[PDB]
Amino acid sequence: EEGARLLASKSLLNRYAVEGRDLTLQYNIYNVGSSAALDVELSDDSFPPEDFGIVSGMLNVKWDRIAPASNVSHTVVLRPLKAGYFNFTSATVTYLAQEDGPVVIGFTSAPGQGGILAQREHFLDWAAFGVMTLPSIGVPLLLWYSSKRKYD
Amino acid sequence: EACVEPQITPSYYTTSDAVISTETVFIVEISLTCKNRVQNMALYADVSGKQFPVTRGQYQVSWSLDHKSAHAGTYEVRFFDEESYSLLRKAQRNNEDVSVIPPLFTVSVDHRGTWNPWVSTEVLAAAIGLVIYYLAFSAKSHIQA
Amino acid sequence: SADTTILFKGEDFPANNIVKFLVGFTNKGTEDFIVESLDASFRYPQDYQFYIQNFTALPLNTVVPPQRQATFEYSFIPAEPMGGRPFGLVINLNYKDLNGNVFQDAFNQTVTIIEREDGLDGETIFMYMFLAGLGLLVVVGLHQLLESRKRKRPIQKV
Repeated sequence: EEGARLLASKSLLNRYAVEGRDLTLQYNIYNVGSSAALDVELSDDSFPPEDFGIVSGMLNVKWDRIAPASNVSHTVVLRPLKAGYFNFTSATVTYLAQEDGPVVIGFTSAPGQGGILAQREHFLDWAAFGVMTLPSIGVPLLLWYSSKRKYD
Repeated sequence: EACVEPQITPSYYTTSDAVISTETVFIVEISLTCKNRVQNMALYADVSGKQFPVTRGQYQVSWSLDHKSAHAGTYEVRFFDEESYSLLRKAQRNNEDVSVIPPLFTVSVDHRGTWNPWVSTEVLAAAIGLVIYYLAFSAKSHIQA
Repeated sequence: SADTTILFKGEDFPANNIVKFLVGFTNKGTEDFIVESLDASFRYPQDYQFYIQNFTALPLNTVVPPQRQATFEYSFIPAEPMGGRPFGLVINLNYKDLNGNVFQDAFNQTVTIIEREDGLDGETIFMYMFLAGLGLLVVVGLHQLLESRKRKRPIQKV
């Protein structure tokens, strides 16, 4: 009898979980009304094709079910290709309400950009970058200690 | 509706970096496709005495609590059907326990390992500038001797 | 199942709290309603004629057959502090035919918030102000105490 319809906004949770992490987009629903909605539509219209790849090509998922039994799929597995700057553009979640029929055009677009550098040559990236140069850390100290032992 | 086959698929939620970020919601996906035809009815989930607003099911129990106050995954969540919820609505004012009302069934959740990282994953990058203080001290020594 | 309803859960609104409204209108008219635009904006309650603040309204052009409903959401966060003053929130159905003219078929709502702090970090600013005031009063008091103590019996000062 009330509203509280789909609010599946894409948030900038981590931007770094593990090396080669594939984004697990998840959709949240919070509704208390006793009625039901039909003809779900999950479309990946606004996604970066260069940095994130969709599992089932162009995702166009139709569910048309309101039941605690189960759901078709809400765990979208975006598989990245290479390290760089990734943008969480948006995720299209429309509903073809059987009560009315026209598309409920709703997609949450956010300017969330994150950087993941090369894992092998954030934490692992910057750590590997810092530990890359070995001689500059030890050789000056080696010479200093040699001078100390020659003088002490 | 008797949970003849107790399908129990437990998976955890990343919950971002709850120590630094604010998106601290622990929503664990304990999938339970029991031998039931639960449809078009709000199967209410009472966990720790709290009735979660159930939408399209939830089977994903979502404790929207801070990590310091939600370092727990083991929870006994009772799933009540419409009649059981109606009975509970009147029994609760009578100081009646959750288990003395005819229930639908119960689910046990175990997701130890809450929140999994470092507090600051970016500010430590600027700490690499501290290594130049060693060469600065060496330059000060050069000024001295 | 469901009927027309507009709602906003919980009245615990902190300072400059963002309030969201969700409205689903059951169309009781004799024809499908095609709402081109919706009216939603905050302004001065007593004088609603002038538009102090124009809240953004996204075009929707929603089409609904009769006896059905469609849900739409809006979210407004009062930049200026406010409390105990509802605003208009008038619902206008902008349905137009091939003629090209829109007929206005129009209730109000409420909004309120308790103001404690605001800014990028309001709490630290208010704490700094309180500490500065306490420090100035304490330093004035101790200056007066030192002036009084480093003298004789302060009775002939008058």
